[PDB]
Amino acid sequence: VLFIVAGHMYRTNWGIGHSMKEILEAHKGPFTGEGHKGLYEILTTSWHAQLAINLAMMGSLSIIVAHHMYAMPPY
Amino acid sequence: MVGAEGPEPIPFAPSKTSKNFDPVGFAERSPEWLPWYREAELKHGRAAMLATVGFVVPEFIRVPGEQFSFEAIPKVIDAHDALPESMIQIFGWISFLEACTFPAMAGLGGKYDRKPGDFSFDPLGLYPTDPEKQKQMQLAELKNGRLAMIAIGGMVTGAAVTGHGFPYL
Amino acid sequence: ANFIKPYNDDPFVGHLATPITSSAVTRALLKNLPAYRFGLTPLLRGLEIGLAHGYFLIGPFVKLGPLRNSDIALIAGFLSTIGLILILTLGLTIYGAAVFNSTETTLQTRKAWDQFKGGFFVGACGSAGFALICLSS
Amino acid sequence: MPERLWDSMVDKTERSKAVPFLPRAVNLDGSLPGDVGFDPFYLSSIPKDFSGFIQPPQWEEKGIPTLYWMREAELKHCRVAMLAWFGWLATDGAFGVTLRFPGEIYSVENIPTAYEAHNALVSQGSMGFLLLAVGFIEFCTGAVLVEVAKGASDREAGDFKLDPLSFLKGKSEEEIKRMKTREIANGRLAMLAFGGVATQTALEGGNHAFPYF
Amino acid sequence: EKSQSLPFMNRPPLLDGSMAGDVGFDPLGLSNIDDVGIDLYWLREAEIKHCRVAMLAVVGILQVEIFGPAPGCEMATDKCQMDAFWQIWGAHPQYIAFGLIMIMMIEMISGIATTQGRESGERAPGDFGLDPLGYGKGDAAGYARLQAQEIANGRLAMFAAAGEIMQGCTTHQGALENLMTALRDNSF
Amino acid sequence: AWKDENIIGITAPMGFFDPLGLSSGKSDEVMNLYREAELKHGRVAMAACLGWYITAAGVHPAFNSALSSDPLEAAKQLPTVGWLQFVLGCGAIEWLAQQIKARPGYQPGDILGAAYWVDNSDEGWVDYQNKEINNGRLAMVAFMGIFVQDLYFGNYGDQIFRN
Ligand code: CLA
Ligand code: CLA
Ligand code: CLA
Ligand code: CLA
Ligand code: CLA
Ligand SMILES: CC(=O)O[C@H]1CC(C)(C)C(=C=C/C(C)=C/C=C/C(C)=C/C=C/C=C(C)/C=C/C=C(/C)C(=O)C[C@@]23O[C@]2(C)C[C@@H](O)CC3(C)C)[C@](C)(O)C1
Ligand code: KC1
Ligand code: KC1
Ligand SMILES: CC1=C(/C=C/C(C)=C/C=C/C(C)=C/C=C/C=C(C)/C=C/C=C(C)/C=C/C2=C(C)CCCC2(C)C)C(C)(C)CCC1
Repeated sequence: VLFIVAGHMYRTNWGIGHSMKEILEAHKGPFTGEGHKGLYEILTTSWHAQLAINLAMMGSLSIIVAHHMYAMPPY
Repeated sequence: MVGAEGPEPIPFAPSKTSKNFDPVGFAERSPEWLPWYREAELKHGRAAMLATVGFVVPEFIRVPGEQFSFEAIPKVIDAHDALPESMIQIFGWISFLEACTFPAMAGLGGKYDRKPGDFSFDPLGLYPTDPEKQKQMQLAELKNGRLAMIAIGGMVTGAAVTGHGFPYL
Repeated sequence: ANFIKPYNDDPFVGHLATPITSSAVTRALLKNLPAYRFGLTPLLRGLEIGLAHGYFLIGPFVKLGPLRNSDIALIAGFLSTIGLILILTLGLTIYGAAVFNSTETTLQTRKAWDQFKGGFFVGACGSAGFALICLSS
Repeated sequence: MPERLWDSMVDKTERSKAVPFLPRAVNLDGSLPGDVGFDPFYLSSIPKDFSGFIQPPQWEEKGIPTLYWMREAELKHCRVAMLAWFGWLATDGAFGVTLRFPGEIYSVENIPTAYEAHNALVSQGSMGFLLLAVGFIEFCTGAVLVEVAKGASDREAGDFKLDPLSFLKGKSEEEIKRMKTREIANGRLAMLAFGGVATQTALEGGNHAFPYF
Repeated sequence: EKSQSLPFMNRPPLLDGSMAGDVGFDPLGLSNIDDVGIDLYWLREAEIKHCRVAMLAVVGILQVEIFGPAPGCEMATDKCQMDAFWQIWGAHPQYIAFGLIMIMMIEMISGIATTQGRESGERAPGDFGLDPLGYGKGDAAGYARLQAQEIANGRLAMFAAAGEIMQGCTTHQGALENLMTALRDNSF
Repeated sequence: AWKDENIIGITAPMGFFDPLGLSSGKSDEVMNLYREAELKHGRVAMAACLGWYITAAGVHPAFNSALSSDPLEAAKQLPTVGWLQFVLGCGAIEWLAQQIKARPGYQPGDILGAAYWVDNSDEGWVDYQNKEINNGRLAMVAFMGIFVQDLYFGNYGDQIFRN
């Protein structure tokens, strides 16, 4: 339910939903200049920048899996 | 604007006169709060006038309910604490009447032309048509309203110190 | 709006004016430290450095040294502090012997660094001996 | 310090007719049938598009006037409560006959007063079928508010074309407005009337039966 | 222009009275959908298939609850057809699985005919060319009446087949004795 | 007067809020001392609230995890050697803020010295400065009302919602 509800967050053909570009360009403060402007164009034109995030997350996830499977043994 | 005449000398201060009576000087310190002050003086004045009649009339006649009787409550001074279900219905309908004045309180300055204290409430038509005694009709409400503000403090503490009837002892 | 600007309005120096480097807390604390305070004889500069540094340096030596749980624990932490101060004074002596070659009260000269390390050695052995008094009685 | 929203809500030249010390709301014009200028909290002047509750503003750019939404909601509150106050009293025998359905689920030995009829038939299942039947009409009639919010329809508020006996077929506009005012006036009274019956029976003093005091 | 069924609403723009049961009843605007493989062609084919499945399901219930199950299936004996399915599945499950795979080939071919009939224009929605007696050859006014009578009986049977499922899965009796129960319960 | 160049704190619903007229006729020097007092009261009271609310229900560990469930009795069992430390430790900052005060471009609550980077001409920095002083003014009266209900009414927690 939490994943199906979260898969209705982003804007598509029906107007409702968030644009990821307009989320990022809104998040900027007095220390960080333009803020997250331009990060949407990086992550939709660079396969290497997406693989940078996805490998760092799947590797961090596999490490979390290791701690969580010994301590709360699921099988 | 209308309340600053006299002669009406101040007791326990024999030199001061009540003409333009403002020793702290709220009129020069904050003149934009003056229509808020007149609205607050009249609301303090009109509530204290009914409080004076409301403090001496239940001494003699009571409403025919038998939880308001003299055997139930002989003193008027504990009727607030003895009839709680009667107080929420006064507090509830005043709260409705006060909530319909928030857009009038939100425009008390130069927003719209309502004079402070003027609720357009004259069903019996007793406001005179000529303007020069409208001001003394306004002055009569202020002087009777200022007096009942003083009197309801004397009426309550005159009955809290000496439990007695109307005049006091 | 922008709390990071180039330092000294110079976009090409390797420094930024951040609220760590250029805040009023940083500007008022650093200019009153004895390394940078305006009206200070170089003997008085090092004396304030020594009184600050010799006082806390007896701390790790009395509570953690090899003579921790002895009745001579405090005088062992005091002697270890004086030995550390003599090592630091030797480091100040050989620094000034090589850096400065032959106006007074300017700290970065040869004559004033001999005043500065002399005041450091007196102030550090003085405030280590002062903490020796306050930790005993 | 900014320009106050107070100025955009009130007329500032005219007074409210029902509350004379208050300035008139900008949308209350006297054109609607029950209009006596009564809006002391200025709820008709709220700049939100309230048809967002049905179809969100992010779906497409639309906007319904607040007075159109409020009158459509007032008329639905009027017509529901007129039937509901009548339906509470007719199944309690206030008009002589205790009107019940022929089924024994709805008999007076099973459900003694109309006070107990809600919880008895949520458990049985009659109220769940009513919520399907009402919700079907509300999906098929509530979508015209989106059509009005887009500026496509000229429908008045609460103005389905439901005159099966044709009381307003060849009538003029001031007698239609009189007939629309009698709907609003009897509806506003029955909303307070349903408020009386639903609350007086809900006190611990009791009297679930007519006359509910 | 206003809808016939909802005269307070405007007419839905893609409904123009060309299809059989068109009286403009689309308040939610679902005929304007054109995105997730779904348009007016797909919904009309879905309506017509829901019409024909529910029409056969109603007489498929009323055949067994009146005249009994077919020979070879006399093991049913229950008037509740939601329970009589599980007695045929309990004893001869191969014929149900025979039909369910025969439907699976028919329906996958019908799913190709729908999407190829939509991309081209040589197939009306719900049209399979199954007119073996040939009612569609003459009297186009009398053929449009049959197109409307299919939709009118099919929209009615949709409520009936959905009801006989639901009031069979909740009363466990059968459709015709749910009807006799309601007649004696609500008699006045 | 002074309020025209010092627009911090002038927020809706009030305008410039001064019924008693304490700002009327007063110099800019004493008005800057009132802003230094208002910000310092508002910043101690915001930290007092977070000091009250953590030690009331939560994370009062440690001082050996003892000494503290109620914040007013917890100001007693700690030694006064730890009290004048806190007194001298804040007075080191009150000394350092005097050196920040004795500078030409000093604004009457600007210990960080944010006037080096932004002035009061951009609206986002004024709006965030107003958020500090509004929450400071709110935490002033909300510290006094919750000190007084623990001094008199006995309870140190949430007398509005629950517990
Ligand atoms: C509390 C209700 C109240 C209010 C809002 C006002 C407001 C006003 N009065 Mg009125 N007045 C009042 C009660 C009030 N008065 C009473 C009870 C009397 C009879 C004593 C008077 C006698 C009086 C005269 C003779 C005149 C006014 C005038 C005015 C106006 C001048 C502006 C001003 O100074 O503001 C006043 C601000 C306040 C009242 C709020 C401050 C309250 C203080 C801080 C509390 C202390 C009050 C008191 C000393 C309490 C003592 C008890 C204590 C020792 C325990 C203003 C509309 C003048 C006028 O009408 O000019 C057009 C004028 O000439 N007043
Ligand atoms: C680096 C890890 C480490 C640490 C933490 C220790 C710790 C210790 N050693 Mg061990 N030791 C180590 C590695 C370490 N050792 C190594 C690599 C060897 C060689 C093999 C030894 C061989 C050894 C011997 C032979 C002995 C010790 C002893 C000790 C104890 C006392 C030492 C002392 O008095 O120094 C004094 C410390 C200082 C003068 C300064 C400490 C650093 C300060 C606190 C930093 C402060 C920075 C500040 C927080 C930041 C600025 C704040 C603000 C101004 C901005 C102490 C428990 C003695 C002992 O008896 O053990 C119980 C002892 O006899 N050590
Ligand atoms: C606000 C209106 C309203 C509501 C919510 C109720 C609710 C109820 N009635 Mg009551 N009733 C009402 C008015 C209402 N009544 C009126 C005006 C009458 C005529 C006097 C009755 C006569 C009546 C009798 C005789 C009985 C009830 C009973 C009941 C209870 C069960 C009914 C049920 O579930 O069967 C389902 C009902 C239906 C399927 C009827 C059709 C409802 C339609 C679909 C509603 C929408 C149509 C609407 C009228 C017009 C649409 C306008 C739109 C097109 C714009 C339930 C608490 C029974 C009970 O238990 O009493 C204790 C019972 O025996 N009602
Ligand atoms: C929704 C339609 C539907 C469904 C799901 C059922 C299901 C069932 N019927 Mg029922 N029945 C139906 C309609 C239906 N019937 C109709 C229309 C009638 C005539 C009025 C009957 C008369 C009937 C009798 C007399 C009996 C049953 C029985 C049964 C049960 C076992 C039979 C079986 O499994 O055959 C297996 C399936 C097949 C042999 C083939 C199915 C048909 C194939 C898929 C062709 C379909 C073509 C399609 C209709 C049109 C063309 C599609 C495309 C080209 C466009 C089973 C639960 C028996 C039972 O046990 O009752 C309890 C029983 O005795 N049925
Ligand atoms: C296809 C249409 C249809 C029909 C005819 C039925 C019929 C029935 N359903 Mg089913 N049902 C349906 C679809 C249908 N359902 C659907 C789509 C679903 C959801 C999927 C269900 C889910 C369902 C469940 C869960 C149950 C039923 C039940 C029932 C029975 C209840 C009795 C009833 O309320 O009748 C409807 C009542 C009327 C139509 C009232 C008649 C109004 C009259 C004719 C108006 C005339 C008044 C006149 C103008 C006034 C003048 C006369 C006066 C002067 C005397 C009844 C046999 C229940 C059951 O099985 O009982 C044993 C049950 O539990 N249904
Ligand atoms: C230039 C100068 O300065 O000279 C001065 C000289 C001079 C003349 C002295 C002036 C003055 C100062 C004045 C007049 C000050 C007067 C102040 C006044 C008149 C203050 C009472 C208010 C009424 C109340 C509180 C009513 C309560 C009403 C009730 C019912 C209650 O007591 C509450 C209660 O029922 C409950 C709810 C709960 C229970 O527990 C029981 C009780 C009964 C307790 C001037 C004009 O300023 C000028
Ligand atoms: C702005 C923040 C604020 C809130 C949110 C707040 C709320 C409540 N106050 Mg507090 N109050 C102040 C501020 C606030 N009060 C200030 C600055 C003072 C002067 C120091 C003050 C004085 C008193 C006294 C003497 C009593 C008192 C009470 C209540 C109680 C009333 C509920 C009711 O009974 O209607 C609710 C919780 C009485 C009580 O019963 O405390 C448990 C009580 O005796 N207050
Ligand atoms: C309006 C802002 C706000 C403040 C400033 C505030 C502060 C405190 N709350 Mg309160 N509170 C709410 C709002 C606020 N709380 C809300 C919206 C709810 C849900 C309706 C709520 C419920 C509870 C419960 C059950 C408890 C509770 C407590 C405290 C206590 C310690 C901090 C903490 O741990 O929350 C501090 C004084 C505990 C307590 O009183 O311990 C003695 C406690 O048990 N709160
Ligand atoms: C503030 C602060 C801080 C800091 C802290 C610290 C770091 C401290 C240090 C301090 C110290 C570090 C101190 C010192 C002291 C010292 C002293 C006090 C000394 C004195 C000495 C003396 C007095 C001596 C004398 C003598 C001599 C010289 C010789 C002869 C003998 C005698 C002994 C007499 C921080 C960061 C946390 C932040 C917050 C605030």
